[PDB]
Amino acid sequence: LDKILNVEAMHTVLRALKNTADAMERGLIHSFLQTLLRKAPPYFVVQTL
Amino acid sequence: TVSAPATYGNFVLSPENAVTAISYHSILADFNSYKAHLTSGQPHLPNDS
Repeated sequence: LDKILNVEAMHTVLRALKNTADAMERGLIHSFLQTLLRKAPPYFVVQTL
Repeated sequence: TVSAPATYGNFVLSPENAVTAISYHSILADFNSYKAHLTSGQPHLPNDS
C-alpha cells in the first residue's frame, strides 16, 4: 500500500513539471503576442501614412 | 517450563487488498482465499487469518 504512494508522489512531481514547462512555452507565445499588440497601430493609421 | 512463543506475529497485506483499500477503504483478510472458496463452493475456512 505504501509503494503506491511512493510512485504516486513521483508521478505528481512529473506532472507538475511537464505542465509548468508547457505553461512556460504558452506564456512565451502569449508575451510575444502582447508585444505585437502594443507595437501594432490600427489599420487606418498605417493606411493613411 | 512453559513453551511460550518467542517472537511477534506479522500480518502482511495482500496485493489484492491494496485495490479494495483504495477504491473501497476496506480490507477483507485473505481476499485471495474467499475467491477460491466461492469458486469451489466450499463453505468453511480452515482459519480466519
